[PDB]
Amino acid sequence: SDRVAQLTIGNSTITTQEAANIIVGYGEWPSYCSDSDATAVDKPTRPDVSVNRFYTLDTKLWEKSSKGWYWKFPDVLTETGVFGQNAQFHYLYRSGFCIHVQCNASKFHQGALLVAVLPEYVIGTVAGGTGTEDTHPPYKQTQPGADGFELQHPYVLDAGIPISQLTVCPHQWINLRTNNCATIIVPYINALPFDSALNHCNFGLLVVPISPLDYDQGATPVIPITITLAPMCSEFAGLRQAVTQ
Amino acid sequence: SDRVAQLTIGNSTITTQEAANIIVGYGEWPSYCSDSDATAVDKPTRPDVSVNRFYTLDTKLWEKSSKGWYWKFPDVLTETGVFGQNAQFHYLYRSGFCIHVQCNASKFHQGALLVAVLPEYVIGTVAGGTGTEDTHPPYKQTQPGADGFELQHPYVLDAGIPISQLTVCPHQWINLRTNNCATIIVPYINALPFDSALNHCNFGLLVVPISPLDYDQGATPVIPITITLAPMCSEFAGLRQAVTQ
Amino acid sequence: GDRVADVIESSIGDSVSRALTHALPAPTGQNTQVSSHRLDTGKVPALQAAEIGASSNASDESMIETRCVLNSHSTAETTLDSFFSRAGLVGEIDLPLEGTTNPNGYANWDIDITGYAQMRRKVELFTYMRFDAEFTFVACTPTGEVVPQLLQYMFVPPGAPKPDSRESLAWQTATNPSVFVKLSDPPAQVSVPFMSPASAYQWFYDGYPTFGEHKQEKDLEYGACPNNMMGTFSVRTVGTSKSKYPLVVRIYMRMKHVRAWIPRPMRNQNYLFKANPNYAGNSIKPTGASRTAITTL
Amino acid sequence: GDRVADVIESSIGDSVSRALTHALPAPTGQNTQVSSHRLDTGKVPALQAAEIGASSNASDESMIETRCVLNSHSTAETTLDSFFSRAGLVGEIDLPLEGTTNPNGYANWDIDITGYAQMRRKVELFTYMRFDAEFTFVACTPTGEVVPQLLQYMFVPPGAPKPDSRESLAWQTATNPSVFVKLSDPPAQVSVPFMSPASAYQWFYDGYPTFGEHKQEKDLEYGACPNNMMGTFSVRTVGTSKSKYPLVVRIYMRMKHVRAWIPRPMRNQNYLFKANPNYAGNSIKPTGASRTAITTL
Amino acid sequence: EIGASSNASDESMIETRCVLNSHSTAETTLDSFFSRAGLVGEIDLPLEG
Amino acid sequence: ETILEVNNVPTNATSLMERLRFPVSAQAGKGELCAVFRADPGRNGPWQSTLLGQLCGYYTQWSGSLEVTFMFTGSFMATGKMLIAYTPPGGPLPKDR
Amino acid sequence: SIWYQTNYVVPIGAPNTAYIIALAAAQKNFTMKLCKDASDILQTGTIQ
Ligand SMILES: CCO/N=C/c1ccc(OCC[C@@H](C)CCN2CCN(c3ccnc(C(N)=O)c3)C2=O)cc1
Ligand SMILES: CCO/N=C/c1ccc(OCC[C@@H](C)CCN2CCN(c3ccnc(C(N)=O)c3)C2=O)cc1
Repeated sequence: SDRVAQLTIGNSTITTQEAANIIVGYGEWPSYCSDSDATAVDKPTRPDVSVNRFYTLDTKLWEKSSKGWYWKFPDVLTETGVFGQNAQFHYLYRSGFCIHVQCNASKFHQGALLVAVLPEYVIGTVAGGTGTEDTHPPYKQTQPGADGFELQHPYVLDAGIPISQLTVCPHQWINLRTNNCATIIVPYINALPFDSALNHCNFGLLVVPISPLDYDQGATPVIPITITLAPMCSEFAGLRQAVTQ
Repeated sequence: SDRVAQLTIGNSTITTQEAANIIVGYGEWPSYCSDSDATAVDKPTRPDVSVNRFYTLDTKLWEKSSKGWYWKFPDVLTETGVFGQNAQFHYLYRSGFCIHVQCNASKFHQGALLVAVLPEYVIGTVAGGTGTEDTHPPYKQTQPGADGFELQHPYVLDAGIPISQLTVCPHQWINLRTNNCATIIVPYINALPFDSALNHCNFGLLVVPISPLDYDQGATPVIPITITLAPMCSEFAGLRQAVTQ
Repeated sequence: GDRVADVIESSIGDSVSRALTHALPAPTGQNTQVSSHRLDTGKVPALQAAEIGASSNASDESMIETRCVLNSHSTAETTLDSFFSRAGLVGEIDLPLEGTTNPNGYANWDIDITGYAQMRRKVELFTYMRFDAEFTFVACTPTGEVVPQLLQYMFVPPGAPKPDSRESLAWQTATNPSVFVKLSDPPAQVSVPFMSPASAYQWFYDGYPTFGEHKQEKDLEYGACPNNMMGTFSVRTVGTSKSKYPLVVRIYMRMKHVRAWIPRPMRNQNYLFKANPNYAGNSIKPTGASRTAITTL
Repeated sequence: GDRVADVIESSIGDSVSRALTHALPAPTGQNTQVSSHRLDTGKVPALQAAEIGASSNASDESMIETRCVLNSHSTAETTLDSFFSRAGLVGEIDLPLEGTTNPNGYANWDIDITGYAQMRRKVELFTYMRFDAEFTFVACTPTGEVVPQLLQYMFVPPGAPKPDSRESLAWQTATNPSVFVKLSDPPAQVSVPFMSPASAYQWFYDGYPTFGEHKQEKDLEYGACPNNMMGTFSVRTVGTSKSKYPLVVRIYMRMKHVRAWIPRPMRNQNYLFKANPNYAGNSIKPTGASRTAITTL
Repeated sequence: EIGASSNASDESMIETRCVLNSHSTAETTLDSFFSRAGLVGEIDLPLEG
Repeated sequence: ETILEVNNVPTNATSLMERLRFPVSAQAGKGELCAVFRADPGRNGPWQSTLLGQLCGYYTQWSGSLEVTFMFTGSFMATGKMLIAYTPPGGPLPKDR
Repeated sequence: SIWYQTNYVVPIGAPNTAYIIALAAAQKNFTMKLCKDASDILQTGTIQ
């Protein structure tokens, strides 16, 4: 009655019989931009069902040695379905997100994944190792797309900050002996009412194993982690030709 | 006060200082599908401003010998802007259209163009000339796209029917000494509430010179005919992956 | 709930199609009113602007001095039912003894009324039509002789098994409707409802029935609309042994309870095939008669 | 107007962000209530499910037998203004006589407070901040001596001409705000408003400032947000002739009227550069101290 | 030609939304623009000149 | 409204006045390009000729809609139809109409 | 960007080239903030 759940939006429905409730980032549901917060004057377009639906974008394999991965929003969807087209044809974009991370195993497997959302997740480099070289991360690392990217130094989140304090952000855990999914609802987070879906990534989704995956020889060794997400209250403005970046 | 006009829809505006009123096909404005005429159960998407706007798709040159051209709807827009994307991602589509044909000249040029809309404009072939061969028109002739297609035998509209009776269809004339444009508003015409934007062309737009273009040596000889059109009340349903045909 | 203004004030979703015109009763031709000489400036009924796309609004009253005429001429005979509800030939089926066509004592006819010009040209004046119909079946030998033979007509809707012989199991007709009649009996006659999956039949379909690449070898499907394919009409002589007589079945159709939409130009070139508007390119003829000069009758 | 039902009943356009939580006054630490032994089934405060993502709701009262304690300890000193409204060093500007840096008697400093660890680490606890600020300017020679010298500080906003010399025309300061003060006078001090084009400054921007291909040679712009670039702070000795004294200007900032959003993990690796969070990859150190065994202090 | 500036507004050229604009006009008053001290004169009193 | 120097290319004294106007003429009907310019009001370019651009220079930030009115000074017998477009940020200079 | 929608047409006797003058200004929702000095200083040496 808190373990079972159904998430229906658009022409897609998700089910889970081993949930752990739902998290609503910073305690507030997504919403459309009010006429007093807005600034751009053109009438926005709100596609609704064609873009506010669940998209399953990627599957990673959880291994005994995995370090963790991250994805950037809205980067992950800029080239998928109708949402992508609208993000490409419009200068302005804004929306919320419902993130559903899936990972099931057996009552004999163990391990725990920390699933968290970190706004304005700026990536840092190791500065040439000695820290005397001012290097910068490449586009494929700041905006990895749907395939995401693997963390090199999870302890410091590849940005000189302690992952041990990541729980100060909207998060959930996937502890195999307890639940097989994590659901986080995120409102639009920015210092502006609208912004570019291409140049700016509002937040990053981190999925990091804190307690290593383990099991005995003979049990299914392939344990996938699938990422499904849905935009909420998508709004677009500033129409012109399509642009990919 | 009937000669001047402004058509604003979406982020586009059209002006004309030499109009001849506006025609509303079969006397009725476009409208969304009612809950009693509808049959498909999924909630439709109505993009609004991002697709119901003016699109300028093509320019043809009117010559002293021109025979006439035609375009198919919604074929002309299936690969343009956000409208195209929605037509591709959805099985079901329905909409109306505002057609604005432009052609200006000088008070010393002459000629008259018949601009008409013919629903279910099926094309026929000359049957091998002798009429003993049951040939059929090719895809590029039934659905010519934005470039349109030139009529081979305008007198019979390339379909064994008299162009002299085409005026029984919503139409206007561009008589150079009078007006420099034609504006026709068309509601959705079909025996079904929704249909495929790719397999079915609801109507055809014909632009045929009935009184030949003429002028004296020295006057601008290049007289373009430009086609601008805007969808009205666009609705889409039956979402899945994009398909071009 | 709704809170931003553009959403509250939008017309998105209006299902009421606004109509600029409305029907008025007109059981008789309009009357003519008395009129006198008018010598005014500003008023000019005779001058029009055909470019607009509308027909002239000028009337007798304003062009010449008229008298009063009470016109009681009816408009009844030009209603859709008056025009179409007249039985015409739409199909012929031959059941010869020795032949190359149907020498096995049975025949399957795809229900398609576009094989005859008179009826075809009338219905093609409109794009969409919805109607019920009365079908009459006239049978006799090729000389018009009436012979003591029993026939079986069966309506085979799409998906039902088409008889492949005179003794086919499908003739059990446990569900399809069949008519057993003698050539000696009067013509068989039945009523048919509007059977399309669509709100109306359409004599023209500018599209393709399926998706995919429409390459040369599939262009024969351009213009094919299954919504118009109501099925097969099968006929057979009733017996395990061949008939002793050669037969012909003429099919007449009489539409009734007719509704039509979207008028269109009327065919002006001879028809060639059932499925399309193809015309003989080397014989494109004028719509009507011609003359030597524009200044001579 | 709206007529189809799905449109009438849609929530499209709701601008009211529903909030699951609300603030309550809390001027003092919560009190402790009396509690006694509880030996129940069904009730189990001690057991939690951290997977949910929420912190434990268990309290002293339910884990041990407590007494009543009236807690009057204030919560005042942990407000945002209490924490930040304390002047700290954020900039140093050298005006040497013989040097390699600013030997021409003037200097331009890009307003950027991320050059000092103490202040930087505090503001980076939040992602977005909005605030006014009090700026204090302390000048003296490199020994801390006070000399009779007159200086001119000028705020050059983006787009205003940056002085290129001690005698630059831009020092006419007809529109930009300038402060003329002596090293002998007390430290200069002024109030600065919230000047960003955005609703708040942001210490982190996971994006690029422009469109286009973001190739290797432009990666230095990743994370650069113009909304945070308030301009240049220029200083000069006032005279057409070189100063007789070497000078240093220390810039202190005191935030006030502070609002902050989105808390984040606190920096645990030394800082290296102003513009980014780069860290020395070969010196990644634990967040804190370590020990030999988990079973020994 | 009339000598007046266009009266056309956003509302009539494109489909607009409602925007409650609370941007102040205070900083463009004459006093705001001019009431800022600037240099207008220099006077030299040299010893040997 | 003040005159916007769209045609800001001639620089010799005797041709400065030509900056105040740009030309149009009979083409070949291929939807050819007539002119282009950035809309940025406080940026170096055409807007610098306008009083708006100049006053804009005394302020660090601005906000608002802009308007450009085009006056055709051809002869009464000349006709034509032009497409004037505004491409919001992110859209590169349009290659075609 | 400005493009030819149709074409510039003229009869015999009229110039084949004409000019367009562009006038620009701001709408009523336009405001400016944070006073600063202009990028130009119209003076080379001392003004005598
Ligand atoms: C004992 C049992 O007795 N049973 C009798 C019985 C008789 C007649 C029955 O069916 C009558 C259906 C008729 C009216 C529909 C004719 N239509 C509509 C559209 N259409 C059409 C459109 C475009 N193109 C074509 C084309 N051929 O290219 C064709 C037609 O031909 C059924 C049963
Ligand atoms: C006589 C005239 O006296 N005039 C004095 C005077 C003093 C100070 C003034 O300006 C104060 C603006 C300060 C508070 C903003 C500091 N901020 C906000 C965001 N941000 C920032 C964010 C992310 N990354 C970086 C980065 N550098 O990588 C940097 C900042 O540094 C102006 C005028």
